[PDB]
Parts: sequence; structure tokens; C-alpha cells
Amino acid sequence: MRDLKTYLSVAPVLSTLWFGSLAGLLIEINRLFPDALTFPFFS
Amino acid sequence: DFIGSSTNLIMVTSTTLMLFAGRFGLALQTGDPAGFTLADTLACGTVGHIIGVGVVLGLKNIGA
Amino acid sequence: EVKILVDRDPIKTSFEEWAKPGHFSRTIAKGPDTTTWIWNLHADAHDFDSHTSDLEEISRKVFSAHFGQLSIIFLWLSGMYFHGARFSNYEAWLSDPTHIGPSAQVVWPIVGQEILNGDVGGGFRGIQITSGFFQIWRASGITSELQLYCTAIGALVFAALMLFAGWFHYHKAAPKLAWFQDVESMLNHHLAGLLGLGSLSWAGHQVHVSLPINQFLNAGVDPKEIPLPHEFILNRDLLAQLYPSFAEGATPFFTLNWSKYSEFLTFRGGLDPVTGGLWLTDIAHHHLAIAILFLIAGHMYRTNWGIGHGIKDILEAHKGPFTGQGHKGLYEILTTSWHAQLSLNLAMLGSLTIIVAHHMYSMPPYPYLATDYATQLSLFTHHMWIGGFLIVGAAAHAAIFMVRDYDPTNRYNDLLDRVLRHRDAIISHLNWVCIFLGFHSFGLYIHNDTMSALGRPQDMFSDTAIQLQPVFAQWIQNTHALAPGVTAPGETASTSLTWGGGELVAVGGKVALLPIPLGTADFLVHHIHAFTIHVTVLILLKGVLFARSSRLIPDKANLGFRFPCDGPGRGGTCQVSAWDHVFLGLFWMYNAISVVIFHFSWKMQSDVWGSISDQGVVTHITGGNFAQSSITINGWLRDFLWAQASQVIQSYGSSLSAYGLFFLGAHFVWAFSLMFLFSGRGYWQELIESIVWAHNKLKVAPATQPRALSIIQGRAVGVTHYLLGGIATTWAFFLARIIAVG
Amino acid sequence: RPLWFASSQSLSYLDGSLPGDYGFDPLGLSDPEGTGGFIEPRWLAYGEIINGRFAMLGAAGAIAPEILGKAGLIPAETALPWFQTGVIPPAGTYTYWADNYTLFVLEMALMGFAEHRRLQDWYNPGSMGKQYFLGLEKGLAGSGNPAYPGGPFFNPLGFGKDEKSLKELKLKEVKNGRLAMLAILGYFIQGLVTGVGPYQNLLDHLADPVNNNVLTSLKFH
Amino acid sequence: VAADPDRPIWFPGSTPPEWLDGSLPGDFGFDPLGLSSDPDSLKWNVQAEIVHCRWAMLGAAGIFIPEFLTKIGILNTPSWYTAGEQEYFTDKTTLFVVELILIGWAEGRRWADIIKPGSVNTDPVFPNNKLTGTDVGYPGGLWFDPLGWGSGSPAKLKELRTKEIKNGRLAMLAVMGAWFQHIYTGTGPIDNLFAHLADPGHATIFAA
Ligand code: CLA
Ligand code: CLA
Ligand code: CLA
Ligand code: CLA
Ligand SMILES: CC1=C(C/C=C(\C)CCC[C@H](C)CCC[C@H](C)CCCC(C)C)C(=O)c2ccccc2C1=O
Ligand code: SF4
Repeated sequence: MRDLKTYLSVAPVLSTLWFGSLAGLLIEINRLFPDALTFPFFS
Repeated sequence: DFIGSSTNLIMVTSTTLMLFAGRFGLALQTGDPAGFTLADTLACGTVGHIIGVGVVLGLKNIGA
Repeated sequence: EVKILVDRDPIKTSFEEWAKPGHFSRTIAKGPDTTTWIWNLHADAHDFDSHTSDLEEISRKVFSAHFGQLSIIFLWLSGMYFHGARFSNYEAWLSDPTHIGPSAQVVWPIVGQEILNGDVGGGFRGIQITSGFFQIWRASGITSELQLYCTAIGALVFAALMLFAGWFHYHKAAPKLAWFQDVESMLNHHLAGLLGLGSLSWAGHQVHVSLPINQFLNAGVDPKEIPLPHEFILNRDLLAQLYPSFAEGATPFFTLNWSKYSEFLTFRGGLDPVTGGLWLTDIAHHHLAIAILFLIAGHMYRTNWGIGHGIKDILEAHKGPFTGQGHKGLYEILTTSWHAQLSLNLAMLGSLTIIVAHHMYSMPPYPYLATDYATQLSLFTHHMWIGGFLIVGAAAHAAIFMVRDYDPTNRYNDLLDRVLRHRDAIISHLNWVCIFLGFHSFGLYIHNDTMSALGRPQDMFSDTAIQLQPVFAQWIQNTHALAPGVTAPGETASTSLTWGGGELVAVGGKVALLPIPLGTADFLVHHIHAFTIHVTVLILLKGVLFARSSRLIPDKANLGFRFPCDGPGRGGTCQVSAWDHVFLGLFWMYNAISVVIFHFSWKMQSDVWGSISDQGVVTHITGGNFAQSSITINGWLRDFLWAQASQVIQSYGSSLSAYGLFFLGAHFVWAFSLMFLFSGRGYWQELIESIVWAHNKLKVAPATQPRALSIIQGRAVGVTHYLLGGIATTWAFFLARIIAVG
Repeated sequence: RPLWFASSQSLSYLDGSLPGDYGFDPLGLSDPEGTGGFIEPRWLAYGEIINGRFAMLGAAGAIAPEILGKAGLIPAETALPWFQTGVIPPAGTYTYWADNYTLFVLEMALMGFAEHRRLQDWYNPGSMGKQYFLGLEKGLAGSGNPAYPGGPFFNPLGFGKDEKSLKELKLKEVKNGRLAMLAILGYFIQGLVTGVGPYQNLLDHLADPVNNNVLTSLKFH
Repeated sequence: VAADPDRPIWFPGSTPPEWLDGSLPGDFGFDPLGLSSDPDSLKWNVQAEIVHCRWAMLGAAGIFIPEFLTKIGILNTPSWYTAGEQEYFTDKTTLFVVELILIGWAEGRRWADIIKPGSVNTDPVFPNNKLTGTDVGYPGGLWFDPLGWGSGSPAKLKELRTKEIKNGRLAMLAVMGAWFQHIYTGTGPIDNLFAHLADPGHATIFAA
């Protein structure tokens, strides 16, 4: 629906979608690449 | 409930007392000369049962 | 008379209004010229009395909103029962509940937070919960994890049902106003039908399921060996082997030979010494009697038939001599206003939450609750806080009634007018007794502090220097200890063991609620509690009464319930609004409940809780340092705050480390709140306009104009961050303190 | 018209138009003032008739394995009461030709077709006959009323040749149906207190009515 | 794309939605949630149905035919579920990349065909080649339609396209049925069929 997508694009719904996606990204990075203090690639 | 005993006689007397208080001088439509509905007799018999259990399971604790 | 008046398809189910935010209000359903708009979109979201003027749509909105709340609570209970089923040690906690920490939450190993999954016990790594769900489940005879998963699925089902119910009762077939206004039937049903039949059905569970299962669980039986609950329903021989009165069935019941039911419907008051909780045999009889009582109470109000009290006929019957017409009109200001009812129900539900807190520590109703000191402390504290909040909201909604729904022309009341007439007398005597109590409860602490600092401990108000013994409370205590006897025969013991003549319920190594001795410190702190309650009532009652008019603002109702001020005139008239009065009463409720739960924690850890060795020598958690240190503020700072905050701050690298983390964080959020309570909007608007210049310099000027928070919004943010921070500080401190030394 | 326990509120809308009415609406669920959703006089009469027909089928089928199961016509294993057949495996499960749950899915599918078509004749009665359903959609029209289709698949041989006859037949229908509903309630409560079949509950009464009643059997199981 | 106001619908007696006029090849009015209420959303979901259908038909074939011509028409196929564990002449991540590079080409042409209705019809290498497809989702070219059956009357074309997606819908259902079967049940789909045909009662989803 056009109005359902208009609501999904609203600032809080899109903010929680964006930050859930982002948080999953950083979470899976800190699980696959945990305990990181220094960038060792071309160090 | 083993009719003829003290509990049963007391209960019937209390129920009939409350029904009598209802029919004559109160305290399911026109089917009695005094306007005594099925709900009215239900109420009067239920409160009769209340007072009957109270006086019966109690004449039990102290006395009878 | 009463009916099912309900109209179909009033509102269309469509996302069209989701797409248009702020549709509910006129000024909000045109666009965000400013940023305050979004704060007004959430602020007025559930202010249905301001959206519409007719009570029918408001009643439908709040009815379906209650359905959403019940969906939420069913989903929450689904989560709790599920997490118990899958992520818990409940199946192991039943074996050794006096030594295994009840845990129902496990964290994910990602960033080192897997330290939170600690050695709760039971071969299980998780978080030691303090909710008491495990204690309920032992009281519900669960003895499994399958039953918990099934309960979670059924609760999810009921959540979806309530969601569908809200949708149906707003959009598909919404009741009209004649349906809600029939409060006679509503009370007849909620008394008899919700509370009567609910307590009856729980008595059925308690008799058939909890009692026989706990008869084995307490008798050293492993949960895997216990017969399932339905086996008591299918096979009555197994149920009768412990309670032979079931072999006779309901013939003892219907023949009124109840004397042969005492095997499972008891009056032996006190705590089950095998587990520390109340006798489930007594709780079954309890809920049964409550069923009888609410069932006869829900046949009180006339609904359709000639019998029953019309509540108008009760209220109009009470008309005082010099109190005027009396209670006439109240049926019309309670049935034509949701805010009045909301205030009344909030006040009573909150004081009831507090009474729950008070009766759940002194008569532990669940097995292994009194020995789970974390659960006991957390539950008391929780319900106390909920009660304070509900009372403060009752004030807010009384004020909202007085501003909006109060109409002396149409919906007149006499007693409310009489209260408004001499409101200055009420508030003057309350403002006096608050000062009197403040002095003679806290200045006593100051006196003790000074006398102890001047080296004059013979001049304090202590149990050693100057006796301020609670003579009245001591008399009630001693006569409730000696109550089993002439006054209350057939009880076999006291109804509680929080009285001096009682005894100690040793459960395992723990002590579980021996008597509580009342000394001078209890006098002082109880008058501190009366003081804080009286000041909260001062603030809140003052806001309610002067919500409409004062000598300062005689047209305050036209300004609204929720307004900041009426300018710097009159010397300044900030916070004349009832909203601001309840915003202050929030802080005073916080101080009140904080000192209350401090009194609870310290009096319990010093005079009640502890550990009793097999020789009988009970050693308390602190060492009985309440009556000597709780007479001066330096003891609360030293022996309670400083000392008992040696397990929340030393919990770094432990399983209790999120507690110290939220200790510091809630500290922070409280202090952060002080940025809002202390400051004002104008500074922040000027700063925002400066950084908006910095943005417009870079073509980053947002169209939703950045506005500093409204004044009332700054006050709301301040009070909520302040309360959240103080309360999470206290929550972390209590939970870490009481889980560590346990 | 006869008025057996008829409230003054009730007979305002119970004007004799329904089949087998006696004014008995003491509560007032059939009050037409508002009453959307499922609570409405039309749907309520329809549900009366449908629960009555299904209760007739029940009261015949819940005891046919006993009124002629003890008479010898039916085998012994296929003669269990209503509550030991398999509807309550906690009480007993007979091993039919299939699993107890695939038969439930059979019920769901078959009666789903039937009952959803019934619903779509309830909402708009002009349908069930505008859509092709394997050619047999001609008699599924539901001519004039939802509770009384009268088609050649539901009324093959005519009985409503006169509205007098149809009215009397509908009255007999709803009366037998209410009687069967009360019967089913009796079945459930009797198997709940006695845990034995209804025909055996009849025979224990017929043998010695004094010590076999609700009074003496107030003790359960 | 001619409307049919009295077509047979998914749920007879119901009123099909306004956005399903009957024009599409196989629109029985089944859209309760309204996921195609918009015109462009409908145009996208149509091609989504078409390609899910065609991929699912190829999938159902490559599952059941290797499972039918293995249990009775004796051959040697490992499975359909554990075929991703088997080894071939290429590394598992390599040929995944190769089929991605090769399928993404065609799917980008499809993306172009959906966004712009006629844009990708000329072969970029040999512009004399062409796809004579006016309808989105139905490219009437030699590599796709060499036998000339994808043309003709719009009514025959509509009945043929609803035949297509009719086979494809139960192909989708069959493939996810094989998925849920190989998960709930241990053995393969045709073995599940034979176990059902042995005892239709005590062979179903139920095991307790
Ligand atoms: C602002 C102060 C601050 C700072 C500087 C850090 C810094 C850090 N914290 Mg701490 N932390 C803070 C506040 C802070 N934290 C607060 C307030 C909390 C409480 C909420 C925490 C709680 C916390 C925990 C509990 C943990 C950390 C961890 C970390 C480390 C994260 C490393 C990581 O996973 O990133 C890796 C990088 C990313 C996640 C970003 C990826 C970005 C994507 C891939 C886009 C980039 C690619 C892009 C396409 C461009 C490429 C180039 C080309 C294409 C152009 C890092 C040392 C973790 C750690 O290992 O500690 C040492 C850890 O366990 N922090
Ligand atoms: C510790 C901080 C503190 C203190 C001492 C007070 C003190 C007071 N508040 Mg305030 N208040 C505070 C914080 C505090 N408040 C905060 C943070 C808020 C934010 C919400 C409020 C909000 C607030 C409201 C909204 C209300 C009060 C009220 C009161 C009064 C109740 C007690 C009283 O008069 O009894 C006696 C005085 C005390 C207990 C204070 C301690 C004084 C000691 C005992 C003795 C002092 C020494 C003695 C006189 C010798 C003088 C020596 C000479 C050299 C000067 C009093 C003026 C209420 C009021 O005015 O009505 C009663 C009221 O309605 N306060
Ligand atoms: C706060 C709870 C609440 C309240 C006050 C109402 C009130 C109302 N509903 Mg709503 N409803 C609710 C919850 C509620 N409902 C929920 C949770 C659902 C989803 C399951 C529905 C679904 C629903 C529908 C679909 C309809 C109503 C209707 C009605 C109206 C008449 C109902 C009536 O007369 O009873 C009639 C009650 C019966 C005939 C008994 C029903 C028998 C069920 C199977 C058992 C009920 C007992 C209950 C489950 C407790 C036992 C628990 C069990 C485990 C033992 C009235 C406005 C009707 C109406 O007029 O539209 C507004 C209507 O059509 N409601
Ligand atoms: C790949 C999925 C898919 C998609 C995208 C479509 C898309 C479409 N279908 Mg088709 N359809 C499909 C599968 C699909 N269909 C299957 C498998 C069936 C048989 C069950 C049907 C039966 C069907 C009929 C009968 C009709 C359509 C119609 C339509 C159109 C309008 C409805 C709509 O907006 O759908 C959008 C659909 C989606 C966006 C997919 C839904 C996604 C959610 C997440 C599904 C979750 C629940 C689901 C039940 C779980 C799947 C479990 C599975 C193993 C059973 C649109 C072109 C109508 C039309 O105009 O025909 C041309 C019409 O009349 N479809
Ligand atoms: C700080 C302060 C402000 C200013 C507070 C501001 C307006 C809050 C700061 C902006 C909030 C955080 C909104 C910005 C976040 C938006 C949702 C935008 C999202 C951007 C990313 C974070 C996603 C007041 O207006 C005020 C008024 C009266 C008494 C005291 C005070 C007071 O103390
Ligand atoms: S300081 Fe703020 S609240 Fe007080 S009068 Fe001025 S604007 Fe109003």
C-alpha cells in the first residue's frame, strides 16, 4: 500500500529499521571480528 | 441431604421464611397477584440459603 | 435498561491515517512547521479527551487501547513463560531452590557481555532474575519446561485475541456510550465474573494442581517423579492418597459437611516451615472464600431486573447535615468523565500495589520467596514504586477532571464544591502538618547527628539515649502475636511472623522472616514516611484543588491543565499548573519511596534476613546496625549507602557487572536530568539558533525548524530522567547488594 | 402468541416473525438496537438453527452406538460412547482407518468448503450459483433465506408447498433442535460427572431411579 | 489484458479487489492484504510471480525427476537437499561467483525491461538480433521463444500465461513442500510419496 510505505518511511519507523540493520551489521562484525583495538591491515 | 434432619429442616424453614418475606411485603413477569417474579423468588431463596447455611454450619460449631 | 448498544463499521481499517501523522488533532494534522510538533504528536497521542468532544469515541478509543495493553501484557507473560521454558534453570531450580539462583535470561557471547551469564547454579550460566516467576511456578505446580512453553504459546494466542478484540471493538463493531455508562453491570461482572470466578478458578487450580504437586515437591520428591497434574483429575486415587477428602467428592460440599475438607482447605495461618512460603492449603481456602465474597458482591447493582442497588439511589441517599446535598451528582461526573474514574482507579490500584508490597514480605505467599532475598526486596521495591506512580497519576487525572470534565452548571456536585470552597484551609493545615512532620521526623535525625558529632550520644533520640518507642505499633504487634487464642481461635498460629511473639522459620541456611522488632529508629523513619507522604499529598492535592483558580490566577482553567506559566508577572507564576504540581509530586514520591525501600532493605538486612546455622544462632546480613545507625543520617550514608554499595562497585569483572554499569549510568541520567530541571528554554533556543546559523551556512537548514523543548516538556524530560536515574541507581544497588551477599 | 418467560423488552422485537418464538429473551441479545458483530437477531436465529441441526446430528450420533450398540446390531468395538470414541484421547482413542488428526484435517477441508460457501451465501445470498463449482452450483442458490436454502441438494422433495406447512415444519425443526442442544449439554455434563456414556446413564436410572439421579451422583466419577 | 468481472475467484462469494480487474493472466482476485494495491507494485509483483514460478518449476523438475528416475527409473543422484555438499570440478565459492556473474547479466536486462518496458531487445553484440516481446515478462525472442507459441490472439495468450503461472504456483508449493519434508522427514520427497501411498493414514506430517 502507498500509505503503508509512507508510514514505513516515517522518521521513527525508518530510524528503527536503519538502526536495527546497522546494529546487526556492527554486532556481526564484533562477533566475526571481536576484541578489536588496532587496524592491523597495512600496519 | 437426609431430609428430616436438623440441617435440612433449618434450611427449608429459612428458605420459606425469606420467600414469605418476599411475597408479603418485599424483603419473570406478572404471574402472581403480588408481582412476585421468578427473579424475586430466586433472590429470596438464595438469601434464604445464605442465612440457612450461616445458621446451620454455625449451630454446628457452637451448640448442635 | 442495560443493553448491548453497539454500532458497526464506524471507522475504516486503513493505513491512510498512519501515513498522515498527527491526524488525531487539528493543529497537528497540517504539518511540522517546527520540531515541537513531533513532541506534540506523542504528547497528545493518547489525549483522546482533546481530540474529540463526544464521550462515545473516547470510550471506544480507550477500550481498544486497554485491549492493546492487555495484548502487551499477554505478550510479556508469553516472553516470561517462554524464557523460563527455554532459557532457564527452572527444571534444575526445583531440585535445590535454596542454593540455585533463579535465572531466566541468557546473553549472547559477542563483546564480552557473556560474563553476565554467571554461575547462578543448576549447571546453567545466566542472569539471576529477581522477579519471582520461579516461585510462582513452584506454587503453580509446573515441575517442567513443557508446561511453560505451552503457557507461552497460549499467552501469545490470548495476546493476538486481545489485539483482534481491540480492532473489532473500534473498527468493526464499536460500543456506543450507553454501553460504558452502564457501570452497574460492569461492577456486577468485574466483581462476580472476573474477580469472583477468577479467584474460584485459581482455587480450583490450587486444590487440584498446586496443592498435590507441592505436597510432593516439599516431600523430597524430584519433579521427574511427580505425577502430572491431569493425573489427579483423571485418577482420583492418586489425589486422594494425600487428601482422602476427595474420595467423598462434593458430597462433603453440597451436604455442608465442610469439616471433612480441612486436609486441603486449612486455616493454619503462618508459613510452611519446609519452604518459608504460606501454606497453599490456606491459599486455596482463601481464594475460595474470596470467590464467594465477590460472587455475592457482584449481585448488588441493578442491571435489568427489579433487584439491585441503583448507584444513583445509593449516592443520593447520603446527604449530610451541614455537608449539603452530599453525594448527589457523582454518578453523573463519574459516568460522564473518564478522567475522574481514571484518577480514582489509579489511586486505589496504587495504594493496593503498595499493600501488595507490604503483605508479600510479611506473609510470603510463594515457596522459596522469603529466602530469595533478591526477589523479596525487588518485589517490595517494585510494587512500592508502581504504587507511588499510580497515586501521582491519580493526582494528574483528578486535575484533568477539574480542568476539563468539571462543570458546576450541568454535571454539578456538592461535596466537590465544599472542598473547593475551603481548599485554602485544607492546604494550610496540610502545609502545616508537613512542616511539623518534617521537623519532628528529620530534625530528629539532625539532632541525633549533631549529638553524635558533639560527642553526646546520651542526648540522641535512640533506643539507648531517649526512648521514642512505637508504643501503639508495639501494642498492635504484641496483640497480633498473641492473636491466636481468644480473639482468633482455629488458626493454630499467627497470620504472620513479623510480630515479637512469633517464631523463626528456618529454611535451609536462611532465616525467612522471624519477628521484626520496632524501636526508636522505626518511629523516626515511619514519621519520615508519613512526612514524605503528607508533602506529596500537599503538592498533589494543591494542584488538583487550585487547578481551576487561585488568588494568583483566577482563570487557570482557561489556560489549561498542562501549561507552563502565565508569565513573569505577579512576581512570577511558574508552575501554577496542576501539571507542574504533579511534576513536583513525582520528585516527592521519589524521595518517599526511596526512603521507604531504604528502610525496608536495611531493617530486613539487619533485623530480619541473614543466615541461621544449625545451632540456632542467626547472624544478620549487616549485623543489627539499624536501630543504632538509622537514627542519624551519617548511618544511612555510612552503614547503608557507603557499605552496601561495596558489592555493586566491586562487581566489575563479575556476573553482577551490568548492575554497577547501570549504577553509574543511572547516576548519569539523573544528573543529566538536572540539565533540564535547572535550565530554561530561552537559553537553548538561542543556542539552537546559533548552531542553526552554522547549518544555514552549509545549506543544511532543516525545514522542521529546530526549536528548543517547550517549558513543560523540559520539566517532563527532567522529571523522567531524574526518576529513571535515581530509580535505576537504587535498583542496581539493591540487586547487586542482595545477590552478592544473598 | 405464547409467551413463556417473556420480558417486556423482549417482545418489542420478537413479533412472531421468527420460527418457534416464545418471547424468551430475558437477557436481550436479540435486541436490534445497534448489536453489530455476531450479536444480531438475524445471525442469532441463524446460529440457533445451525447449532440445533448439528446438535440433532450429535444427539443421534453420540448415542446411536449405544441405543443399537447394546442391541447387538453394531459390533462391540465400534460401540463406544461419545467421549471414548476418540474425540478425547485422554478418555479413549479408537483406531479408525486413519490417524485421529488426519480425520480432523478431513473435517476441516470438507466442512471448510461447505461452511465457507454457507457464509458467502449468508453475506450476499445472490451468490453460490454465479460461480462455477463443478456444475452443482445450480441448486446451491439459497433462494430467499440463509437458514432455509430449499435447494434440490438441501430440499429435494418439497415440504414448503404452503407457507403454513413450512412455518409449522420450521417450528418443529427449531423445537427438536433446541431439545437436541439441551440433550448435548446433558451428554457433556453427564460424561463430566459420571465418566460413563449417556445411554448407560439412562439405564442406571431406569433400573433404580432413586439412587441413580443427579442428587446421589453429585459425587463425580 | 481484457477484464473479466465475473471470473471464478479464489474465494467464491467474495468481491475481488478493484486493482485486480481480471486483465492479468490468472488473476482470481486473491489479494487480501493489498500487497498489489498500487499499479507499479502490481506490475512488479507480476514479474516476481512469473520468475518465482519459472525458477520453482525448474527447481521442482530438478528435484523430483532426479528423485523419480532414481528410486524406480534407476539412476544415481545424491539428493536435492544435500547436493550442495557434494563436490564437482570447481570450488563451491567459485562457481557460485560464476553463476552470479552470469545470472546477474540476465537479471539486469530484466531489471531494465521492467523499469523501461522496451529497452533491452537489441543484442548489444549483434544488433540485428532481437526479442519480439511487447509484454513485460514474456520476451518473444529466438532463445526464449523459438517455436513461435508465445504470440497470437491475446485471449489464447492469456489462457496460455495463466496455464504457465498455474503450473508455477503449485511448483512453488511443491518445492517448499520438499523443503519442509526433508526437514521434518528424513528421507526424500518421492520416498515420502511412496510411504504415504503405502498407508495414507499413518504416514503423514503427524508422528504423535
Ligand atoms: C566514542 C567513544 C568510544 C570509542 C572511540 C569506542 C571504540 C571502540 N569500542 Mg567502545 N563503547 C563506547 C564508546 C566508545 N567505544 C560506549 C559508549 C559503549 C557503551 C555502549 C561501548 C561499548 C563497547 C563494547 C562492549 C565493545 C566496544 C568495542 C569497541 C571497539 C570497536 C571496534 C569494532 O568492532 O569496530 C570495527 C568496525 C566497525 C564495526 C565498522 C564497520 C564499518 C563498515 C564496514 C563500513 C566501512 C567500509 C566502507 C565500505 C569503506 C571502505 C573503503 C572504501 C570502499 C572507500 C573500539 C575500540 C568492542 C571492542 O572490541 O573493544 C575493544 C567491544 O567489545 N565498545
Ligand atoms: C534536603 C533538601 C530539602 C529540604 C531540607 C527541603 C525542605 C522543605 N521542603 Mg523542599 N524540595 C527539595 C529539597 C528540599 N526541601 C527538592 C529537591 C524539591 C524538588 C521537587 C523540593 C520541593 C518541595 C515542594 C514542592 C514542597 C517542599 C516542601 C518542603 C518543606 C517541608 C519540610 C518542612 O518545612 O519541615 C521543617 C523543615 C525541614 C524538615 C527542613 C530541614 C530543617 C532542619 C530540621 C532544621 C533547620 C535548622 C533550624 C531552623 C535552626 C536555624 C539556625 C539559624 C542559624 C538559621 C521544607 C521547606 C513542602 C512545603 O513547603 O510545605 C510543607 C512542599 O510543598 N519542597
Ligand atoms: C474486555 C473484554 C471484552 C469485553 C468487555 C467484550 C464485550 C463485548 N464483545 Mg468482545 N471480544 C473480546 C473481549 C471482550 N468483549 C475478545 C478477547 C474477543 C476475541 C476472542 C472478542 C470478540 C468479539 C466478537 C467477535 C464479538 C464480540 C462482541 C461483544 C459484545 C457482546 C458480547 C456478549 O454479549 O457476550 C456474549 C458471550 C457469549 C455468547 C459467550 C461466548 C462463549 C465463549 C466461547 C467463552 C466465553 C468465556 C471466556 C473465554 C472465559 C472462559 C475462559 C476459558 C479458558 C474457560 C460486547 C460489546 C459481539 C458484538 O456484539 O460485537 C460488539 C461480537 O460479535 N467480541
Ligand atoms: C512468489 C510469491 C508470489 C508473488 C509475489 C505473487 C504475486 C501476485 N499474485 Mg500470486 N500466488 C502465489 C505466489 C505469488 N504471487 C502462489 C504460490 C499462489 C498459490 C498459493 C498464488 C495465487 C494467486 C492467485 C489465485 C492470484 C494471485 C495474484 C497475484 C497478484 C496480486 C496479489 C499480490 O500483490 O501478491 C503479492 C504477493 C507477495 C508480495 C508475496 C507474499 C509474501 C508474504 C511474506 C507471504 C507470507 C505468508 C505465506 C502464506 C507463507 C508461505 C508458506 C508457503 C510454503 C505456503 C500478484 C501479481 C492475483 C492476480 O492478480 O493474479 C495475476 C490472483 O488472483 N496469486
Ligand atoms: C537541553 C535542554 C533543552 C534542549 C534539548 C533538545 C531540543 C533535545 C536535543 C535534540 C533531540 C535529541 C532530537 C535530535 C534527534 C532527532 C530524533 C534527530 C535524529 C538524528 C540522529 C540521532 C538519528 C531545552 O529545550 C530545555 C527547555 C526547558 C528547560 C530545560 C531545557 C534543556 O535543559
Ligand atoms: S520563567 Fe518560564 S515558567 Fe516562569 S514565568 Fe517565565 S516563562 Fe513562565
